[PDB]
Amino acid sequence: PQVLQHSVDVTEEDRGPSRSNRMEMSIFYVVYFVVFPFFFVNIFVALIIITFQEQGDKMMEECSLEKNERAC
Amino acid sequence: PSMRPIILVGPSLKGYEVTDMMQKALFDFLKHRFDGRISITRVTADISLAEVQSEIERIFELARTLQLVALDADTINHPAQLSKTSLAPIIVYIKITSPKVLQRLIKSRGKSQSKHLNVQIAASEKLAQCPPEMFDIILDENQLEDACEHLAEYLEAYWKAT
Amino acid sequence: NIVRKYAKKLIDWPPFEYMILATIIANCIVLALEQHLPEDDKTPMSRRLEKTEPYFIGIFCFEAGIKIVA
Amino acid sequence: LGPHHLDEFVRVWAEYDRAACGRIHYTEMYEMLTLMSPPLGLGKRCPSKVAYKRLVLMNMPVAEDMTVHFTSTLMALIRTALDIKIAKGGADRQQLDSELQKETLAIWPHLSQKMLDLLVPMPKASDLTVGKIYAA
Amino acid sequence: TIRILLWTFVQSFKALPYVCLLIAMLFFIYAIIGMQVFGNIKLDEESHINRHNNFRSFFGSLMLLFRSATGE
Amino acid sequence: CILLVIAASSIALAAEDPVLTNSERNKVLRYFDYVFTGVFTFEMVIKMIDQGLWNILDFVVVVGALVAFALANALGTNKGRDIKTIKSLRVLRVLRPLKTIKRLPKLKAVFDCVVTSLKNVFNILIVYKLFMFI
Amino acid sequence: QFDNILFAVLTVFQCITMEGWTTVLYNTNDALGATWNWLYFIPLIIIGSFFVLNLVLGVLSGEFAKERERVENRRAFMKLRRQQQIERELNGYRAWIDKAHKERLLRISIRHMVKSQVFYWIVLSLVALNTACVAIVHHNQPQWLTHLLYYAEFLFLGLFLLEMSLKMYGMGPRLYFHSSFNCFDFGVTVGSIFEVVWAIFRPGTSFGISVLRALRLLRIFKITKYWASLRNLVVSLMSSMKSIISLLFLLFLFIVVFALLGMQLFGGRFNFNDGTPSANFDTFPAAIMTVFQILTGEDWNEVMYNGIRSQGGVSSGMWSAIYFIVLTLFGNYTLLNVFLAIAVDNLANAQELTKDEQEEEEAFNQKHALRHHMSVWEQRTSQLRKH
Ligand SMILES: CC(C)CCC[C@@H](C)[C@H]1CC[C@H]2[C@@H]3CC=C4C[C@@H](OC(=O)CCC(=O)O)CC[C@]4(C)[C@H]3CC[C@]12C
Ligand SMILES: CC(C)CCC[C@@H](C)[C@H]1CC[C@H]2[C@@H]3CC=C4C[C@@H](OC(=O)CCC(=O)O)CC[C@]4(C)[C@H]3CC[C@]12C
Ligand SMILES: CC(C)CCC[C@@H](C)[C@H]1CC[C@H]2[C@@H]3CC=C4C[C@@H](OC(=O)CCC(=O)O)CC[C@]4(C)[C@H]3CC[C@]12C
Ligand SMILES: CC(C)CCC[C@@H](C)[C@H]1CC[C@H]2[C@@H]3CC=C4C[C@@H](OC(=O)CCC(=O)O)CC[C@]4(C)[C@H]3CC[C@]12C
Ligand SMILES: CCCCCCCCCCCCCCCC
Ligand SMILES: CCCCCCCCCCCCCCCC
Ligand SMILES: [Ca+2]
Repeated sequence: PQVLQHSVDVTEEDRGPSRSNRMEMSIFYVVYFVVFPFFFVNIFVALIIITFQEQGDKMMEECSLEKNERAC
Repeated sequence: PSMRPIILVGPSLKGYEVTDMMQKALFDFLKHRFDGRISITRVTADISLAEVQSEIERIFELARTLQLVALDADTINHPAQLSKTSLAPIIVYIKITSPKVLQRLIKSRGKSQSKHLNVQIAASEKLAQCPPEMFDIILDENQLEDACEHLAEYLEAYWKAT
Repeated sequence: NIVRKYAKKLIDWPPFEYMILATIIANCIVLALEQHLPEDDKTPMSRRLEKTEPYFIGIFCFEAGIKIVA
Repeated sequence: LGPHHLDEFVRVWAEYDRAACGRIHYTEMYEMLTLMSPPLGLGKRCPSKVAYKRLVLMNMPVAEDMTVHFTSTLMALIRTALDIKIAKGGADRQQLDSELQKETLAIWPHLSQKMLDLLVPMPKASDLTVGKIYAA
Repeated sequence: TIRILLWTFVQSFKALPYVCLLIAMLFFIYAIIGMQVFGNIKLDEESHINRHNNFRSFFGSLMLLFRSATGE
Repeated sequence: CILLVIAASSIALAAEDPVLTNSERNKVLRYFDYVFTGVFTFEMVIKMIDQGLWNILDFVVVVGALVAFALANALGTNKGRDIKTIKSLRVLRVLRPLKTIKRLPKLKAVFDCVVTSLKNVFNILIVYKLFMFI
Repeated sequence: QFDNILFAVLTVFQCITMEGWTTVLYNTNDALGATWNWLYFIPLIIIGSFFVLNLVLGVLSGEFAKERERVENRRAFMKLRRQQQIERELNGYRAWIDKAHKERLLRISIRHMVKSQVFYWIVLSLVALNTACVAIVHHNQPQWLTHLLYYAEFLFLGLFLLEMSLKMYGMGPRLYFHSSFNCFDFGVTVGSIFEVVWAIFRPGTSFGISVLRALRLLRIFKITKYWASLRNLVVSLMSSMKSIISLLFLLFLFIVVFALLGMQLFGGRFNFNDGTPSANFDTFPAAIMTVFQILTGEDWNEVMYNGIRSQGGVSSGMWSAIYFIVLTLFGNYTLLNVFLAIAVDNLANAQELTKDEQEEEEAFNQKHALRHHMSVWEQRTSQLRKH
């Protein structure tokens, strides 16, 4: 928010701010959030959940017949 | 005959751009890979009706030179439609394994063919219901390399046998 | 109360339910344009937009009536 | 069916064992299954013969006292519900039971042969199995 | 149902004694680093290296990394 | 026996005083630092005699210690701004807790699980780094 | 302060949301003593916030795997796996169409060159300079750069217009928009022209959509074995796009209603004698972007102190902590739920789609032309498919 506030309160190159000017520069920060914190970070959490391998499973075809529901 | 003639069929009716280009690409492969061993002939007479018989010995006398010939027919589009002649060709089948790819292919090939989609689809269905053993070779492969190697290896087997 | 021959269920035609979805989006823009000033103060624009409330109620109250009938 | 749907068997035993009758009499084998719900209990709504012959497919052995074993009873409910090496009938059922014993050792060798045969009864056919009791 | 969620998820924190030791070694390494490198900054209450938040001690810097890990 | 020197030297890092450089605690701990690095070298040399030429990380730590103890004890002065040199060569000692990653066959199996999971998200951590660049 | 029970289940809800949990910890170190307080707050952040992400991620992840195997959700995936088969085999069947004055003399050799493998590595070695020309524009950059990089648009805009022609007047206007990134190429070539014109009429803000051409460097993945994994992600994201767009729009109709409701309660009431904060509720653009602070949950704290002293103080006006609690609790876990369902449904599809290529194109045909390291998600979602 302190970067949103400065990015809104913006006037020109080598000029001090002016509050609530350029309030349309808050679209750069909702399009950034919808992409990187919401979408992309949840691609990382989901490529690790989806592609997670059991630590060690080398017990005769991993207990050839008896498996997760069958063994436990 | 000395060498069994090569005749291609299966996508759709000949004359349509789809089957025309399919066969012409396959024959370009045959030429530029086997350059100096196969002579390509274009046929405009109805072989099934055997000037009709004027070209049959012409095919023979290129087939009577210990060399393979590819038959660019333009009226035969069925295995049973040539079950009567004594040519005994090798029937390589350029197979399409789904109607949907067929409609997409014909539609994507301009708009002049788009007015003839239904008839080509019907003839392709008719070909599909034909029994598989009526074709000497099956080519349902997608990549040019795969079907080219398949046909090349079969022709190589024939050439080593004779 | 349950009287048939509504002649109202026939009114739920597709030209009729895309004007309610048009008055709602219009309504959602009037609410978007209002600015809230501290102590009974009102901007001149927000005094104009307060004149549309009888219309938006007029349409939304029409729908309840025509639906509780149909 | 999972370990969730199996603690019920531990629970439902308690209301009719009352810390005493672990050799529980076999009348409850129908009563217990109706009380419970699928996928462990048969259920009280539709006990239909094709549904119930799963219990006949679950050829639980009986002793001289018309009694069953808690450990043995628990496995047979598992084995039919999870379709673990379940055959249609005949000695081919026991042919897979040899594996049913064998597979256990390579996983849990800590079990003896009695408790192996407790987990895999391999009932002898001439005895009236629980399924055969109610099939007759 | 609240106890099985707790039981199931705390049993699987007991099957991974070493996964919460690479994380406790990340917090160890950084801590040490912050000590030698950031340890002699003079505390100024205007800044965020306060008397509360600093690198002057192992536990004073382990709290700085936990305060920072939790996004604060 | 090595693995306890690893875990006793890594606590000699957590006890040092960052501000009071020459406190009495730091004077003792700078006698331990010779003892701990003496063990590591005579665990490296016998290892490199009996194996021939992770072990780079061990190699760096022992050299970084000797170089620090050499140029500080030998002269320590007469070079431009060389107090910062040992102060930046002793930050290599922080790698001593990292020597235990491969000494424990079960901790190494967890480190190789993080690395193997950093390679699954790597063709998306390049798309992420390219969208974050646009 | 934990004065009451209602003042304590809000000071501890603040710390679990991990907003300002250190000012709470640093107050009770001054007030009481810094020896025992850490036993209250570290076990509270770990259990309350970290250990509840583990449960929420786990409970959600299992729920998304049980729903992927619903009959209504396999039926709509096999209908996606099918059109991927058609498109895959049709590509080979369009490869066979390999036809061997200026109507047929230039348009024959152009499309020969402009599809050659030395052409791609020219454009992608020339879009890797356009994305390093606009990567060095800093502030106060030397005067030679400002002019040098000023021509660097026109050299690149003109040249990328040159290759926009060879794909149009050498391969076809109608037969120009059949590829995805080929439509992307048009999207920014007109877009880059728009910046040029718009900057002459209004010098200043130059948001500059010509670095969007850097998205063609993603096609360097085609030369790697990581194209199937990545194309199947976009193929799955594009198929389920009317359900992501109509799901970002229900996450926007609940930001609006809330923003609206936030103006009714705190509109015009943030005129404090210090000055109205930047996180107002007075106008709609400022009410939307402070509900977006509370949803993403960062400094929902400070917006609540203003919203409490707005309606009174720590007094008859602290009933307004319900707005900032219901809204940072149902946006902390509703954005995670929505945006992880989008990223798990469309990412477990791109894991079976890229697996039914290797398991056909390298297992099914390679034979008929003559487990095995399955993750926990893959095994458990196959036992759930076999019921
Ligand atoms: C495929 C991904 C990587 C593309 C990401 C870019 C777009 C999705 C976003 C990112 C930044 C956004 C822009 C950020 C700011 C502005 C300026 C805004 O208008 C202004 O403020 C310009 C004039 C002025 O400053 O007065 C109009 C929307 C726009 C172009 C936004 C439109 C959407 C953009 C291009
Ligand atoms: C998932 C877990 C089991 C992995 C291992 C634990 C870690 C998550 C670390 C990161 C933050 C660490 C904490 C950061 C700060 C402190 C305060 C510290 O406090 C003191 O010694 C005195 C008071 C002060 O901090 O000033 C005691 C250790 C402790 C609780 C640390 C214990 C170990 C923690 C929880
Ligand atoms: C808590 C233990 C079990 C952890 C494992 C490591 C310990 C066996 C040893 C290894 C090195 C030891 C340190 C070596 C030297 C010193 C200096 C010693 O003397 C002082 O500096 C005190 C001076 C004063 O009284 O002001 C205080 C303990 C301490 C930090 C020792 C604390 C205990 C340590 C960490
Ligand atoms: C090929 C692409 C993907 C990467 C290109 C490199 C840029 C991402 C970075 C790397 C180094 C950066 C430079 C590092 C240091 C400086 C000095 C600094 O500027 C000054 O020296 C201040 C005075 C002035 O020149 O205005 C900031 C800009 C600049 C040129 C940076 C500009 C952007 C650069 C070239
Ligand atoms: C406050 C004076 C008028 C400001 C007008 C700004 C218009 C653009 C608003 C952008 C922020 C709202 C984004 C909505 C979607 C999240
Ligand atoms: C046929 C297109 C292939 C593209 C290959 C690279 C794709 C990388 C993933 C792109 C994800 C974009 C998400 C944008 C934000 C919603
Ligand atoms: Ca925060």
